Amino acid sequence: CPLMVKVLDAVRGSPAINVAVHVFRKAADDTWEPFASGKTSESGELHGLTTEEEFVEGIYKVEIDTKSYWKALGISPMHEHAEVVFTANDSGPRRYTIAAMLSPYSYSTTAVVTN
Amino acid sequence: CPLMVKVLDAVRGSPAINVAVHVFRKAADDTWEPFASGKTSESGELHGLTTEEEFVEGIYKVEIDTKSYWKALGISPMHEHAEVVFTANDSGPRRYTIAAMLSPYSYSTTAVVTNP
Amino acid sequence: CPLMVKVLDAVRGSPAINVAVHVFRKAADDTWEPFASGKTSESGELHGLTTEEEFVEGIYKVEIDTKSYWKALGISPMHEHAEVVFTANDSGPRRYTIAAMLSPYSYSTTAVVTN
Amino acid sequence: CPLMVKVLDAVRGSPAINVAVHVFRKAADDTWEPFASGKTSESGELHGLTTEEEFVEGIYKVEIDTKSYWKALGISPMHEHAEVVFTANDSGPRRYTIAAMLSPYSYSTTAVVTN
Ligand SMILES: [Zn+2]
Ligand SMILES: [Zn+2]
Ligand SMILES: [Zn+2]
Ligand SMILES: [Zn+2]
Ligand SMILES: [Zn+2]
Ligand SMILES: [Zn+2]
Ligand SMILES: [Zn+2]
Ligand SMILES: [Zn+2]
Ligand SMILES: [Zn+2]
Ligand SMILES: [Zn+2]
Ligand SMILES: [Zn+2]
Repeated sequence: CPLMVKVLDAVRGSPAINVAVHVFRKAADDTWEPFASGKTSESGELHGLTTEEEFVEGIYKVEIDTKSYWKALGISPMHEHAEVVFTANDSGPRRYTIAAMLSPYSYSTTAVVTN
Repeated sequence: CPLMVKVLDAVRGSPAINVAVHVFRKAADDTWEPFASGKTSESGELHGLTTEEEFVEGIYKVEIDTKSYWKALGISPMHEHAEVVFTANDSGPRRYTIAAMLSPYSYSTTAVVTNP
Repeated sequence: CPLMVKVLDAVRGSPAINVAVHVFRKAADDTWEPFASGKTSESGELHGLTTEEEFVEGIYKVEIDTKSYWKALGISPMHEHAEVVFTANDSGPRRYTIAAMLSPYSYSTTAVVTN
Repeated sequence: CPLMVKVLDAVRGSPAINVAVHVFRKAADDTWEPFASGKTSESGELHGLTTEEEFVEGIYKVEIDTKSYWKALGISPMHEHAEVVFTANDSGPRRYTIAAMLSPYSYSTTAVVTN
């Protein structure tokens, strides 16, 4: 995958499973154009979002749906998504794994960018 | 302070000093409208951004400039900003502190929301 | 303060208040000698742990008590403490803030080391 | 795998490759006894550390060597290790993945525990 997204639930110590993810690419105007979407697997991963040729250079936003992920815990999170923006392929071709460790009011997110 | 932003450099273990912070609010033509801005202090803190009156319920984005903050390190970051989005005042008025611990390819943020 | 510890609850979005903190300094024998302790304030902070005189060069462990912090959420955490180890004043005189953002199965810590 | 460790370099945005990891278990005399060790792969991962039968309930410390990992960056880190302590299995046999996103003066760890 040129791009994969990993989501972990830092409250329960588990992959975040069957969580909706939206990817956008910043358009000519300021706007976020829909790029790819899906839901995480049993390992918290979302594979197969894009291909090398559709994954052109640009600014990408990854939005992970969180609003009600937390509901069973009794907590409303800081925002209905966890989002991370990254600038891609601006020096040539690269695989990106976006790793998110999520809590209702905190998250850590790392971009692992390889050959 | 209804809204405070605190920025830490996780690479050198210090406050991120004199860093530009721009706050936006989602405008409902769905664009981000400029809301407040400032530069972090010697303690990495940014106070005085808004007033309990301007600071209504809504969706806010805190954009921390990092385009060149890493330059002396010789690393170009994952993105030219660090952004944190939060929904405010979904249930009455609150003080928000957005704490961002930053690295070039990572970051950890917690929103601390107090009722005072 | 030569040493202060600040604890945030990443689940609830609030300072972690009245939480026990233990500080140790590594002895001659590999043993952790107790150094200072307390409970966090209403701001999640623990001030007044040490004096610049008592804060001699060495390896320090900060242990934040988390075992039952989470009890009301119905979650038992990964460990009964959140712990961070740092090597101190290896160059002169310096003030440390140890900042911990805590969830049951994740934490982020950073050492802010000044002047 | 009962215990897997995955290390990411949060400064460069890559897997931390060929990094030494030592695992310890809290022993009878309150010391840390050596329990397993290895080096991270090209994916930042360390598999094969232990066996279901070796990995009994207890308190485990994962120590990641970071003494010179940062040297080329010109920064000496907060400590010569990144250590994560967890209380294993405390409810029956589980698989553990300890994910550590590392910077010189910070870190985020997450324990993923799966049944
Ligand atoms: Zn894949
Ligand atoms: Zn969605
Ligand atoms: Zn959003
Ligand atoms: Zn800006
Ligand atoms: Zn203020
Ligand atoms: Zn941006
Ligand atoms: Zn303790
Ligand atoms: Zn103090
Ligand atoms: Zn070691
Ligand atoms: Zn394995
Ligand atoms: Zn150590």
